[PDB]
This record gives sequence, C-alpha cells and structure tokens, in this order.
Amino acid sequence: GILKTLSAPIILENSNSTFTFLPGGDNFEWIHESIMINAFQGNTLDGSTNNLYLRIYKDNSLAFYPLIGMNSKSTIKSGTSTLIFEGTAEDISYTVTFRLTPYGIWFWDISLSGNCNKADIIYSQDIGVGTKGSVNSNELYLAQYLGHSIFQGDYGYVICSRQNMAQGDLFPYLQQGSLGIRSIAYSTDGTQFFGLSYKKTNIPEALYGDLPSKNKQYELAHTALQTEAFSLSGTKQFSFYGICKTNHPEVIREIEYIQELEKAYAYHESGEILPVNVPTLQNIGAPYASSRWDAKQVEHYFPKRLLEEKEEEALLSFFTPEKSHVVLQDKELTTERPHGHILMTNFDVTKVPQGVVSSTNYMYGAFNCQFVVGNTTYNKLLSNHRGLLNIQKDSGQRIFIKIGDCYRQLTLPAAYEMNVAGSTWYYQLDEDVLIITSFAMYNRPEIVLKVQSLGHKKYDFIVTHQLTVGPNEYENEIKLTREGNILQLSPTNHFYPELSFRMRIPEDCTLSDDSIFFHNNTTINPSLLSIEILQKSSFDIVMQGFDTGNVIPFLDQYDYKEQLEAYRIYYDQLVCNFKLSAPDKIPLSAEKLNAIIHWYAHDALIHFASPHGLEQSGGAAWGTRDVCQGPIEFFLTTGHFDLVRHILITLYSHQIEGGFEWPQWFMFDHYPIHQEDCHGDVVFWPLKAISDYIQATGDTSILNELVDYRTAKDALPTNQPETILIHIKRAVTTIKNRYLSGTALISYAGGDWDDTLQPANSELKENLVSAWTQALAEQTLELLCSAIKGIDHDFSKELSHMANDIRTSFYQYLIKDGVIAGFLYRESEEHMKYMLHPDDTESSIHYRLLPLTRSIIAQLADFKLATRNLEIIDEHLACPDGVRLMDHPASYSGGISKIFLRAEQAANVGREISLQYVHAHIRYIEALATMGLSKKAWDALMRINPILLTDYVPNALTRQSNVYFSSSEGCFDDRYEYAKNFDKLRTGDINVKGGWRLYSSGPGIYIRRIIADLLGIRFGHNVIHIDPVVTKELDGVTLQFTCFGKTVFFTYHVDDTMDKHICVKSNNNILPGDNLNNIYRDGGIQIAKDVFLSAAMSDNNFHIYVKN
Ligand SMILES: O=P(O)(O)O[C@H]1O[C@H](CO)[C@@H](O)[C@H](O)[C@H]1O
Repeated sequence: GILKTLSAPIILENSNSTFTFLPGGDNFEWIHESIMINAFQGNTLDGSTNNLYLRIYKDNSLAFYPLIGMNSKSTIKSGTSTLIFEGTAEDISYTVTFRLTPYGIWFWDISLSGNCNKADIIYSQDIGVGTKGSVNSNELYLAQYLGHSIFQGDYGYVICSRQNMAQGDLFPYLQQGSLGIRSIAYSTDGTQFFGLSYKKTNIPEALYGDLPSKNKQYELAHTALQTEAFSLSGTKQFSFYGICKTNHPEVIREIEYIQELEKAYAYHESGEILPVNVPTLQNIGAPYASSRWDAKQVEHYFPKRLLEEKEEEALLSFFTPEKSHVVLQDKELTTERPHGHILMTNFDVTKVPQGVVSSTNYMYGAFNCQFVVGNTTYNKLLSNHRGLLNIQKDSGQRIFIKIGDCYRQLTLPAAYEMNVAGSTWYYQLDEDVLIITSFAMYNRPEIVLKVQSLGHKKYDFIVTHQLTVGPNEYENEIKLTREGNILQLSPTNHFYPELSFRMRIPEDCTLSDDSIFFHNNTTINPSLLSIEILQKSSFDIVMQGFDTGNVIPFLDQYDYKEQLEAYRIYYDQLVCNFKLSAPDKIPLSAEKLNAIIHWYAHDALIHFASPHGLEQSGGAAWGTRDVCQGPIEFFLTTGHFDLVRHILITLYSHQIEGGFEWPQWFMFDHYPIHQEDCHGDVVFWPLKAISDYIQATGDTSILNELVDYRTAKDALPTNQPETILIHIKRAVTTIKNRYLSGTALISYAGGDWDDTLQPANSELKENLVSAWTQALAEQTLELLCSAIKGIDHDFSKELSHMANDIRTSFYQYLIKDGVIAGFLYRESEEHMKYMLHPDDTESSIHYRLLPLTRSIIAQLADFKLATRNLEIIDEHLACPDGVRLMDHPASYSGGISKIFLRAEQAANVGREISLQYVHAHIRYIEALATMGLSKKAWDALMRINPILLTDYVPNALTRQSNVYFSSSEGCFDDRYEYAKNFDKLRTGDINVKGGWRLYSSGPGIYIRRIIADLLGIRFGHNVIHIDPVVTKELDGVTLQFTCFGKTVFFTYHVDDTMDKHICVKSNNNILPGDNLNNIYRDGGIQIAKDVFLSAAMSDNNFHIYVKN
C-alpha cells in the first residue's frame, strides 16, 4: 500500500508569492520569494496557529469566535489570489476576504453586518520570516533573531520585524497593522497570546483580556493586534495587512512602504471567486486535559517521595526511591518550557553505537515524537515536536479517547512520571484513571505504548501517527503493508536502503488516514496513520526500527518493569555504581547528586549516542568540540576507556584532507555529511582529548592506528590513511600557521568556544586574538607533549617549544594591570588594542570569564594571576544564578553586527546572549576545584543543579528538575532593557529562567566535576588519583564507586589539623603513593593500581583524610 503526500489544495498565487492553505482555510505555507512568513504549517485536525477573533462583550459575558480556519465554521470561496470566508457569529454576519496582492502584501478585509453593543477584533499571526529550511529546522531559534520594532501609524500599533540572522544572504522583513480601524494594543510572542494556561484549557489566554502592549522577544514570534471596541448597527469594514520584504539590510527606524501599501490596498483580482468544499470534523470534541490531583490523591498514587518541590505549599514535583521524577499538573502550567523526555535504547558500551533507537515525549500528551533508528534526522518514523505550547498538537503519536459522544484528544495529565527507561502519564477521568506508558525495550530496537484503564473500564480510542519515513512530514510517499496485526513501513534510501519500521497493533483495530475525523470520510492528510480501537480497557502499540533491515519477531509479552530493571542496572554500571551515603542525615547537596547523576548520565549518553534534544530536535551529528567534551569526559571519568578509544579513531577519520583541520560537526554513521567550515578553537579539541585518553590509559598504541581522512566538499573517505600521530602533526602545522607575525599569538580565525562571537569581518578574523583560545592552545600542546614524549622524542620537543612560545605570548601580550583581556586586536606590533579588558573605555564590556577559567584549569595562570582572576569573577561576573560570560551584554543596535555576529544579532535574551551559559559555569567549577576552593566549588555546583533550584537561588524560576538546562537568562523582554538593567542580575533583583534542555556537553562535564574534581576520584595509567575538594559537610559521607572493576567505599574525613594534605587508609594501613603536582595548593595522591586493589581485597572501605 502506498501512502501519498499531503498537498495543500488551496493555492493562492501572485507575483513572487505562493500562499497555500488547507481546505478549512488554515495556513499551510506562505512563501514570498523564498521566505516563509508563517512559523508553523497548519495540520488537518487542529488547523493553524493564526486566526482572526471576533469578540462580543455583554453585561455578564465575553464571547470570542474564530473567523477563519477549520475551527471557524466559515464557508469558503476562492480565486487565484483571493479567499472569501463567510459565516455568522451570534447576531453578526461576517465576511473575511483574504487578498494576496502582487506586492508581497496581503490583506484580511473584514466586513461585519449586524447589531451589537460592544465588539472587537483580535488579529493573531505566528511569524517565521526565514527560509523554509530555517523555519522547519528550528522555529524557536529563528524567533530569537527576529527583532520587532513597534510604532504608532495612522491606525494605532504597527509591528515591523527584521530577521537578523542571514537567510541566503538576505535580512528579511515583515510589517503588520490595521487599516480603517485603530489597533489599541499588541503583543509579539506566543507566550503573551496563548499563555501557559493554554496547555490545559486549549484556549488562548489573551482572548479574555486586553493584549499587554509589550514586545516580548522570545521563541514564539507571534504578532497580535487588538482593535478598538465598537458598536454595530449596520455594516462596518476594516482591514489587517502584512508586508514581506526579502531584503532589509538596514535596521528598522520607522514605518516604511506607505505608498506601496496604498497601491496594494486598491488591488483586486479579475477572476471568478467560487465556492470550495470545506471539511468538517465529525464527533471530535475539544481536547481532554485531566482534572488536577489533590494532596490525598497524590499521597495515594505516590506514597514514597523525596526532594519535594512546593510553591505556596502546593506540590509541584518530587523524586521517588525507584529513581523516577514525577511532575504534577500545576508545575507544567508554571514552566515556560514544556516538560519532556527522551528515551533511548541501551548499546554496547565498549564501541561507538549504530542504529540506536530513540523517541521523544512531552507531558502535554505528545506520547512519541521523532521515533528514530540511528540518524536522528533521516532515519525517522514519526514527526518532530515543535513549539512550546502544543497549539499544533498533531505531531508524532497522539491519543483520542471517546468521552460521551465525542472523540477528545488527550493533552495535560494530572501527573507525568519519568524514568530513564520510560514515561508514564496519569489522566484523571470520571471514576477511573487512565495510565499511559511509553517505554524503551532493553536489548531491542523498540518503543512500546501501553494504555491501561486502572479500573479496567472500556473506552474507544483513536491513536494517530504523523508519519515521516524520512526526515520530514509531507515530503515522501510511504510504503505501508499489513500482515495480520503487524504493519511494515518503508520509503518508496541511498545510505540506508533497507530502512524500515514495524508496528504491532491491537487485534481488531481499524486502520485509516485522517478520513475518519471528517464528516465526508474525505482523506486530506494521507500520512496521518490512524488506529481506531473500540471497547478496550487496555492495549498496546509496539514500534520497531530497523536501519539495516535486521527485522526481528515481536515478543509475545511487553513488560515495562523488566525493562525498567534492566536499564537501572545499565545506568548504575555506566556511573560505576555511584552512591553517596551517611550514617546521620545525608546533606541535601549529596541527596541532589544521587538523584541527578543517572539523569545527567542519560542526558550525556543521548548527547553522545543519539544527538538531539528537546528544543534542539535537529542534531544527528557529532559536534567536533562537543564529542571531545561531554562524552569523552564522561567516559574517561567512569573508566569506559575502550569506548573513548573507538570514539577517538572515529573522530580522527573525520579530519579533513588538505586543510587538515576538523569540520565543525560530522555525521558518524553512513551519511557523508559535515560542516567543513569550522571555528578556530575546534582543532584543539581532538588533540586535547587524545592526550587525556593517553594519560588516563597509557594506550600510546592509538597513535599508530592507520586512519583515513574525509574530503571537504563531499565528506567522503579519501582512501589515503595515515597514522594518528601524522594526523596530529598535520593538525599542529595548522596551529603553527596561525601565529601572528613576530609572535606565537594564535589567530582567532572562525571564532572560539562561544559560537555567538564569530568575527563580523575579515580584519577581525585575521587580527583578533582570543585569550581563551590562546590558553587552550597552551594547555593542549603541553598535554600533547607529555602524551607523545615516549613515542616521538623530537616532536614532543617541538610541542614543548610551541606550548612555551604560546605561554610567553600569552603573558607578554594578553594581560595588562593583572587583568587578562578577553581579546587583543593586533593589525601589527604598532597597532594593537585590548577588547573585553578595562582599557577598552570606549566599549561597555570590560571583563570576560572564559580566559580566567581556562588559564586556571590549565595551571597556566601563576598563583597571583589565578587569585586575581577569582577576584574579577567575584566583583564583575558572579551572580546568584552562576558566573557570567562577560560583565555587560554584547552590543545591540537593531540587529546589524559590528564586532561579533550572532551576539549582536539576537533579539532574544537567551542561550549565550544570557551570559550564563551553564557549560562555562561548569568550567568555573573545574577551575575552583583545581584551586581547591571547596566552599565556592560546591556552592557553584548547587547553583546550576535543577533539583530544588528555587530553594537555593531565590530569583530562579522553576524549570524541569530532572534534565539539564543549558543557560540561565534574566527575564528581560528585549536587548535594550537587558543592557540598561543588567546589574539586576548581579543582585538577584530580576528573575532568571532556564534555557534549552538536555542536549549539551554540560551533563557529562558536570558528572566529571562531581566525580573526578570534587569527590576526587580519577583514573590513570595503572594508578588511581585521589584528590578531593570537599566541604566539611562531606565529612562522614561515603562514596560508593566501582574502581577497576572493584566496588569500593570512600569515606571522607575533613581534618583542618592534619600535618599533611591528604592521607588514604584501608583497615588502618596508610596507602603509599606520590603527591600530585598542583601550583595553587597541596596536591592529591597517586596510588598504584595493584596496591590499591590489594588493600581493597581485605577491606574495601577506604578512608580519605583531607585538609582544606
Ligand atoms: O548548548 P551546548 O551544547 O551546551 O553548547 C553549545 O554552545 C557552546 C557555546 O557557543 C558551544 O561551545 C557548543 O559547541 C554548542 O553545542
């Protein structure tokens, strides 16, 4: 059976514009030239995000009626470039005429005829304003760079918008406003229009009130305009309009295109505008959100709770002894980002895995989005989740349940419980609880949905699936065969020709597309795979993925518990059975590490094996710098050494021929895709990681492995392998080649760690020097020197000379008045200027975090400089929510870049522009740990710990507690208010909120901080290093940890009165060893493996005595 693709059947066209609609008149794709104007494509069940709302005010009510789209019940006529919507609302006849003119200008002309006392209109439009590619790739990210300027025009508010991230060279533009009626209020983000409450009510919150008239620069670019209120007794007429320009290189300063708009307003098409058939839903109601559980219900279903989060004494979330995190309804209605989770199949932990299965789900009834097998972009069965508020709610796997006469789509449950192996939703019904579980199979490429009525009551269900079978919805035809209760789905390819999926469905279910939702049984979307299941108290759908066609029979039985238990052991072993305990009350911070470790282990494992996140659904590839940080640090900390060796070989095989640097990112599977343009820090990371591998393992053989390169343009193997050592030599030449003349100052080139600080021109590219890059290069080439020492003496000597020269240029050029400058700009020896240093008095930015922490971490900063670094942090960068990247925001003047690219283009205060990018705060922790500053280090660890965050950082707004957040951003509506009131961040006088979730190096590098740097357990070549940096409160606390395959119990004692720094005892015998080198403090102890293990055979409780 062949599934066709959805094509939007209403197709309006006019000079350089194609605007398409679904048959209910819902927006599909509005394209002007090559710019997509809307943010979200409509779907055949929900319609589209945009609308026009008629509201009617009475003495005891307010009513609101959508005028367009399939939720309006308007009839429709169309021409070549016109739609006419007609209908009535109470006592008002309306017509809405949509005009697509030749000018990249559209109108919604509204005519109202009737009697009523008080009415208004609300205009509502989601806006993307990017290429189709950019909008589809990430709506949220596109929104971040879409800057809105508000003016008063002839008819009140007019919203102008400039897209500040280049779209195929161009900076596109929108303008929206009203004609013939005053817009008396406006909003610019979907959070303002729909509100968080939408996630329960399914009703846009703004419809009950006035728009706020504030420009909120967030992630749901969404323009709303509210008319002045009016009486009706007769006919009233007015319009809304939009203008799209594909290139507006200047910043917005005023309302433009007034003459053009007047010309476009006079435009009407000559052709007949004729009736078209409009489909209508049949027995489909409003969505069903659960009633909220009260205290006694929660107590009943979850008798065993820990780490309870409460606000105003209402329970928001908690953890359980069985390693679950549970989220109550009320919490989801207070988090701006939607609670969600990623499931992933276990793999062999000694090799780079292939064909890993994964699925994403969210608390608000998105049960399974983006089911993939291997490649998280291309090898996909179910469509991606999009947005934040579930306005469009048809993606992936959804469930309809019959309540009374009507099928009703499940949205918000009473509770959502996550475990690393699965997600459970609890929906309160009338005298029943419906329990939905979506869970991963152990050892099998499967995700299973289970639906179960707690009281064994029967119901009718339709389970819908937005298929892709490929990277995108609506892109390709689908082969669907059915044998009994097994469906097989495959595309109708080049690198995964056997790609297929199977679903086992319940035994007397019926199969359709969206036809069953409609009165006429008309198919509109043929790729909506619908499963109607009648009169069942329970059922399941088993979903299998096969990237290489290794099809396996279904099991008879699919049991969540067994999977849960197998994954729990997998995760325990993954973190070497980490567990903190004490005889007395364990400290809260330890309790937080026990609860978070396996969650961060899961997040890190996803980042490694199945690279994608919640907001960042588009991934698939390894980032070169990323795989060297998050996964490698996680795996080196936990002794997954064979895995790191394999990672590193794969990594080196992706080095690019000719240029001999690395791509920014690359697919690690059979898809030859990479980004050959890289930032200037990227080359250092494979060099550092291989060195850290060699130091940890003694495995110098890796340097003799014969490994290929990839071609720049095609990402194909070059079939000219060389030893990894020679790979390294070539990389190192590229570094030497970046010396500025007369110096060993490494050119900035494409940028450093901070992806928002790409150089805005060629001169800045050539002549900037990043102090962080410089420090990283020094550290990397020193580590390289040591790692290669025993193998190639001469190269090791050259590496030493290089590191030394880089060190000398660092001290000689990048430091003034004891302050390490963020950057030096050097045209030549005669023309030099510090930036991100106090001397740059023309700039607002005088201090940069990155070099301060890298220089400490590398032991490059001498003790004095390192101590100065910490003072600079305390005085200029430390905030209650963590340490900031800079002491002031980057420039923003309407979106054109001057020095830095994306940092100067982002309209939204978020991601790196927030200045608290958590990854960098974790490096701060690493630096503190190097300096032995245990009180600052543990305090910093807690400030970014999502568990009970709001109890610890009073101005932090709550967020999902069992997942990593990548940034912390002040609640500032725009860049100008951010700059003006920046100091509020330092004193906690503005609230801060969480950024993007899960997909980051953060969780892995956090885990390393915990284990290696603070608890102080590090593995070396036939040695264990013991070097705790802990507080008095860890005194009497024990870490259980598996060391070289042996479970040990490290009990901490903090003794300020010791003669020595460190002492390690087993059965009262002091373990012999050597002190570690550390220029800032007394070093830890290196104990031989055989000695350590021998001691552990008799008494595996090791007592560590440490003085701060
Ligand atoms: O969001 P993440 O993964 O924590 O980190 C992201 O931003 C950082 C700062 O620009 C980069 O160094 C990473 O390569 C990128 O993935």
